[PDB]
Amino acid sequence: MIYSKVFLKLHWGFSVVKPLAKPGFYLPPPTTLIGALSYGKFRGVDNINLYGSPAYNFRNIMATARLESEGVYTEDTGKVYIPNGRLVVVYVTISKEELEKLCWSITRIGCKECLASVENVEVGEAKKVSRVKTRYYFRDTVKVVGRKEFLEYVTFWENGYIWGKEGSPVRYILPITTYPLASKEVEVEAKEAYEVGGEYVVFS
Amino acid sequence: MISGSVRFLVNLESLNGVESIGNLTKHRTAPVVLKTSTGYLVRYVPVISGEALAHAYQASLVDIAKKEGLPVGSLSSQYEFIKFSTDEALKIEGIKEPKDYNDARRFEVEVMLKDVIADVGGFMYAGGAPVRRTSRIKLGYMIPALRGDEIPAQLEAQFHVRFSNKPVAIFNVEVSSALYTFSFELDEDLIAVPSTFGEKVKGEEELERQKAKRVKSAIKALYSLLSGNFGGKRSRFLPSMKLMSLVVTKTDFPFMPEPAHDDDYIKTTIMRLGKAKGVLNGNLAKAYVINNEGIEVGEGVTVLSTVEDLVVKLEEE
Amino acid sequence: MISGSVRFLVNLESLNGVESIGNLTKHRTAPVVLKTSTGYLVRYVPVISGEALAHAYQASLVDIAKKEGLPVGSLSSQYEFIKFSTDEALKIEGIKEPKDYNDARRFEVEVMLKDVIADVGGFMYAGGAPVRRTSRIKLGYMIPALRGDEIPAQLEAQFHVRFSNKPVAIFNVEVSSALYTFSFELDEDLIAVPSTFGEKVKGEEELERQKAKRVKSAIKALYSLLSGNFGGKRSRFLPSMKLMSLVVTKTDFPFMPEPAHDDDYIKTTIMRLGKAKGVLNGNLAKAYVINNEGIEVGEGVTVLSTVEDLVVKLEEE
Amino acid sequence: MISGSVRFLVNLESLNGVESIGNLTKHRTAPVVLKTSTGYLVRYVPVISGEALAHAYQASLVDIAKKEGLPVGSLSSQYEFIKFSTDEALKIEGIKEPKDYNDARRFEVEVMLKDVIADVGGFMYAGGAPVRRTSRIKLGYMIPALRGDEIPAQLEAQFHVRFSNKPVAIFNVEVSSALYTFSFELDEDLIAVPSTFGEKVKGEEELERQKAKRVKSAIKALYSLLSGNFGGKRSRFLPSMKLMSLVVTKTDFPFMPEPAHDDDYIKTTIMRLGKAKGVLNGNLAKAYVINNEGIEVGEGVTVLSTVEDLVVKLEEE
Amino acid sequence: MISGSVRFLVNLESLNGVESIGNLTKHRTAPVVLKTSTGYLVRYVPVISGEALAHAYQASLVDIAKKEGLPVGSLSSQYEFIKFSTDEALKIEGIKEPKDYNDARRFEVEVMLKDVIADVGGFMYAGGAPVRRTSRIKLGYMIPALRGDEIPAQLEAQFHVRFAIFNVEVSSALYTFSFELDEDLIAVPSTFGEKVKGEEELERQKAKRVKSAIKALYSLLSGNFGGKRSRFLPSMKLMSLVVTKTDFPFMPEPAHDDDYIKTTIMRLGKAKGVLNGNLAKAYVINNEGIEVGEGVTVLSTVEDLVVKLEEE
Amino acid sequence: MISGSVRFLHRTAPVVLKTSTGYLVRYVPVISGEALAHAYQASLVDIAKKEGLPVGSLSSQYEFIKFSTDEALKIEGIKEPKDYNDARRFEVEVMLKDVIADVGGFMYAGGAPVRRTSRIKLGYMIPALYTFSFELDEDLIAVPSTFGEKVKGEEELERQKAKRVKSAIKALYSLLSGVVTKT
RNA sequence: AUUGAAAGUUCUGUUUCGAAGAAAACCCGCCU
DNA sequence: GGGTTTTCCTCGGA
Repeated sequence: MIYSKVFLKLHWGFSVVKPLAKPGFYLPPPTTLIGALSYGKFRGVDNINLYGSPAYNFRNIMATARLESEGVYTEDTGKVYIPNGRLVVVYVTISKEELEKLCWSITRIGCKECLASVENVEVGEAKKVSRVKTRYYFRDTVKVVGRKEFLEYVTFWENGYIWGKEGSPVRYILPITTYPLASKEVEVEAKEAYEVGGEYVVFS
Repeated sequence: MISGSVRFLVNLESLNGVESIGNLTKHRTAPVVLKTSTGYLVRYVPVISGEALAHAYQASLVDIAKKEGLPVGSLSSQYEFIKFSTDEALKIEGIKEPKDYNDARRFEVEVMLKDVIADVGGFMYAGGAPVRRTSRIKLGYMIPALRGDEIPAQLEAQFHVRFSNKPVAIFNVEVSSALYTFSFELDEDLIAVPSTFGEKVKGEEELERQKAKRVKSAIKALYSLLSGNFGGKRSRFLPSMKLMSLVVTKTDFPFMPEPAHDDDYIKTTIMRLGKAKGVLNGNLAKAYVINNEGIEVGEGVTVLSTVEDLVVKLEEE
Repeated sequence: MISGSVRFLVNLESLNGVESIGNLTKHRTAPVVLKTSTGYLVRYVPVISGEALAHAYQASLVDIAKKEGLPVGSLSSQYEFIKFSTDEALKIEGIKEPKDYNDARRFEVEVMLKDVIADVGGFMYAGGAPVRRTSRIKLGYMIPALRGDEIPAQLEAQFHVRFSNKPVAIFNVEVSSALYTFSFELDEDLIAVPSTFGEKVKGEEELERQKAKRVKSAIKALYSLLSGNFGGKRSRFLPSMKLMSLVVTKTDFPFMPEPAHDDDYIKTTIMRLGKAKGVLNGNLAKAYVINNEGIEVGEGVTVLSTVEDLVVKLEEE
Repeated sequence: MISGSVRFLVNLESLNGVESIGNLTKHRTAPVVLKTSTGYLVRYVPVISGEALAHAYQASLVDIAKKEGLPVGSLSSQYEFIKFSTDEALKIEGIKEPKDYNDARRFEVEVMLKDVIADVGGFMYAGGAPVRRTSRIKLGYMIPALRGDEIPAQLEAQFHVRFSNKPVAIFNVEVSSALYTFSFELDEDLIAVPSTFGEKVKGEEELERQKAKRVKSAIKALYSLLSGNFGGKRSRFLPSMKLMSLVVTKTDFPFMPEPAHDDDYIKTTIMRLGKAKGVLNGNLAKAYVINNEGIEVGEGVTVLSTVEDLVVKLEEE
Repeated sequence: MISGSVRFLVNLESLNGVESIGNLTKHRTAPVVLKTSTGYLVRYVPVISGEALAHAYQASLVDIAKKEGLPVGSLSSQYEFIKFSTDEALKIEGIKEPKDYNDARRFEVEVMLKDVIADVGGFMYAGGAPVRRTSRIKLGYMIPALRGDEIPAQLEAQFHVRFAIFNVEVSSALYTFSFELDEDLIAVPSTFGEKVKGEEELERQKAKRVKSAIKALYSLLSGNFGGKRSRFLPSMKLMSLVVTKTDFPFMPEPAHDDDYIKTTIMRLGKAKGVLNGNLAKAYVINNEGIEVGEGVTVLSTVEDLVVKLEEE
Repeated sequence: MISGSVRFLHRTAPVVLKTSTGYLVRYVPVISGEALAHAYQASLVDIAKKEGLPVGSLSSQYEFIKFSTDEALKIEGIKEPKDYNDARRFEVEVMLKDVIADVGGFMYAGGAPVRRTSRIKLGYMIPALYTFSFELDEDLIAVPSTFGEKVKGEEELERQKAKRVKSAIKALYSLLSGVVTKT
């Protein structure tokens, strides 16, 4: 499994709005992360017959991200403010050319006003291991060490790209401090996890 | 496409108000955390939303298109950007709702031939057969630049009185002064191109003829935004805006320059533009820089003076 | 539209007041963000609101309209600019309230047929059918020039007492000196023209006949602002005012002149005006300059000597 | 209206005082913003408030009114200008308080029928039905001329002691020298005319009969200000005063003469007066000039020699 | 009222002193703003305060009052013009303090019945019931004439030793000054109130008080006011003098310019016309041969002026 | 009051002189009046010694420090004053021994300062040929200038008043040698 | 092309009217 | 040897 790492800047922040009062999500779901990658190849088409969103075929690109600064949550329509901050994204899955060419062209993470940016990337080969230290968020059934104090429970969606259809409800644990927003590390003893560039990743 | 990042300086302004309490009208602010040796400090800084910028840009485009002889919707000429969203707007305008999915394209082009703003601005009609369209200009929030260890922004209240001869007349207004920066993108290559997949429908040749004029008008509409013709309360509170720095990249591949929140954002964006061009096999990459605060630039750029030359060079290429 | 920027030098003035504490009367102050060689700083400077400027302009317009023969409202003959905002004002003047949206236009026409102030300076009525009319003259706060590193302004307090024969009477007044700068905009192409969309209503012929007189009166009313009779506390604190620099542009397209913060804001404005006329396909663009401080202006620009000549030239053209 | 500007040369004067510290009596000082070839600077100069000028004018008006035969209030015969402000003053004079808004006119008429000072210099009553009357004479601070790069003013302190035969008595007094300039305005078209809106009230016939006498007294009272008997500390610090330049304009329309900061403020004022009469459709505009320092004046302007001639000419016309 | 302006020529004088530094005694100096053909300038010139003039005038008034027979206070017989300012002075003289505002008038009358100086030169008492009386004679600083472009004044220092070393500042100047004296309020209370017993004596003595006040001006017009007179006797002489007697307020022109007599006369006539006056007379003493005018009384000495002022 | 003016036929001082053209500032040689005062007092001592008028011990030699410093009082044996009331006594206690302190004045600074201004007044010499003026108060010789209760010793001063005024009149001959009015 | 697509909280308004830090006071008494 | 003494420190309409 090849992989690519990328560093990102954000001009003002991301403002993904919860579906179903307009609360907002603390950290963007992977659906936005894969749509930002699909933007590179599917520019110009806002609707293609599957009708639904054009990024209905990029559902096998499993990848994650995490923050590397301090941010705030605001409601004035839930939003997250982290101007001039950093965001690291790890793509782990098509050949290296696809990832390294779609990844250098990443724009507009989230809403149209939630402009994003790409700083630098790198490429390599990943390795699979099953006690590792990670930072990126993961699913709910993943097991954590004896201490549990800095975890938030969030609801996310899987097969919901088709408009007019409801996304699947899945719980996902983000190791996050609610106020102020930051990321905290957690050793994991699970069955399915991946190591990438020293920074270990946990999946299930 | 075209991308840009701009740094402004505004004093004594009230350009975005919020819900009023009592006799006081309040400004819009956002929380930011500043790092200190002792710890962290949470502060509130005045901001300007992007909806006002979008409204100003759309109004300027409406005026330019009307002056240049292009179709404009009946409800759009009245500075009411409701757009062809509900059934009543179509009933007023005189457009038939889409029949099914396969004919959806037929609808879209028709809407594109009655209202130019329904193309650059983009529309979203709801109903049993929804149709989608994305704005061809993307704008971000106008926020102060978090530079160094201090925030150069403020917010005070002002007390105003109405005079009368038979007293039986007091209000308060919030005023601010900050250092605003914001960035934008414009994808001119997708102008007049239908965005619904399917077979071609008769009526695209006129769009081919009108592509040049529509692109020219869309580029011209940037002058209003870059000259400071947005916001509210301008009748009595007229702000004193000024331009400090600006970087604009003309490319042929997706790209976004770095934000102007650091004291050096021109050199780094040049370096990453070169790297991105090398990676993505790019043949078109030009940089336009306006500098008034005397920050470092680098090499490989064209030095401009004002905003008009920027629009001229954007139109030419 | 007629736009302009202007500088003033004011010494020993108390023209705008705020709530007093104890026996001290306070002068209005506001924050400003200023750029120095060491970065960006936040300072506090005395300011003058634009409400007083608007009030003085409207009072002069009332006087000129009554002298010429244009209609003036009952509550406007007395200098109380409540206009047609509350039900009491309509009851006093004698105009029925709008019934619904379709009637709103008629109401506006009637309001324009009785008071020139509600036509030029705009008005607002809140109720079942709200009616809005934006002012055709736009002003802003009067701010000391943010030039260089040192702000040329100062504020202090002064001691006063009242004489008596049986002591049984002491107060303090804030006094400021500054180099104020401000800009204004006046669109004369919409005077005596309804801004509410609808159908033709009887009585617009009189408005069309009187449009020239209304435009002339609106242009003449600017002499009060350009001469300097706006501030209060004029009985015992008569300010010493003089003119330093003034630029006025008459155009057929939107345009905003450079603020008077920097010493070089006339030549930049002229170059921007020429380039904007080229860009926007304009047909008329004229500039007038009054200079007394001996700064650079440029070439091929009309130069005046006083303000009355400017008023005459604006009226004639 | 009668407007004017005037210059004075005062040497070795202490005419306005502030709170003293220790054994030092302080002369009033204020900041000024002055323009030099190197830019703009802030300086500190001695100043004289306009309250003393108003007090001297009102005292001279009391004297002239008593000599002629015009009514003078009880508390105004004694030189205590509290006027009809507090309840004690009304109780002493013997005038009932206003009941409501409708009665205010009556109150004003009665106050104008007993004291000339409350008619010319204006008055204020605060209470359930506040009554205001703006002064018909307007004055300002007496400021040294801000001409060139060097201010022609100076301030120091002087040492004084009291003799005694059995020592067991030392003080310091601030003394200043300056070239003062100031301007004044007096509208004689509203003397003995109520400023409160309402209905006709019995007793106005006497006001109409006495209007000529009141106007004559008000015009004559300006001799005290134009001669220079206003300041305090006159027993042992008799100032040395002389006249340098004076311009007076009598018009039927509002007009403000140029301040006396620059050497060329007479010719500019005359040209501005002519152009303003042309612009505003006036019917009367006359200028009088008294010159002793040999500066440029112009042509076709009446020239005088003393101040009494000016007073006589103002009375006759 | 009797107003006037006068010029003096003083040479080799040290009449007013300030705090000394080291072994140097300093002459008082002050700044002046003067107009030249090149604009306006600021200069420093020696000056003499008006406090010495007032002290000399009051001392001469004490002498004349004692000679004539008018009452003089205990602390005023000795030349210490503290007047009735502090509690010690009242205790020495023997006058009770005012109780409240209503009694103040009585107090003033009593103060006017014992000391002529507190009546003519005014007085001030600070306390529970402060009492004020402005002086009826007004004076000012003695300033060299600000004429032309060059100030006719000079100041230097001189060396002296004892047979022990010191330095003394000496100045020469052409001094000018003006004065005003309202004789219509002498021996008339200035405090508002009701009639108080004892005013009949004031009415009887009003003529004598006015005569003494007029005669007291001889000290100022002759030039016996300054200190350091034992070894630095100034050389003084008269150059020009104008005196106006009127029934209305009027201020004569200062002696800065050579033409200040004819201007004063014309202004006096026009002001009499404007203000509806009834009496206006002018007296001129001229020795420097400047323009005066026509139809103006000319004198020769100062005693004649004093006599004429007394008689009329 | 004896007064008058005298005419006769290097330190320099300024003068403000008057000419037909107007006013001028010039520099001329001058002589201070303290020298004339010293000469006059020396001649007064010389004349007084010719009669029974007392002459101070320190003033016997031509050194006119009078009684300014405590050293002169100690060498002449006169007690310092105790309070203000004693002042007059001190005054006569120094008028009964020297005629110079009486005529030309004197002082003593301290806890109880004592002052006596000069009865003779003089000034600088300015060329016209030099001209100058003087002033002599003939009415206040041997008259105690201090105010207070009478103290013993005034009778001797009343007796010697005629001789003292005669000496004061005579002593001007020194300055006269190198117009007079009397009341 | 992402619960993404479409959206100005905008319009109208003087902190205004009025009131002296004022009265009393020597750097002056001898020095080559 | 003296290097300052009192007297008042905002009244109202929204």
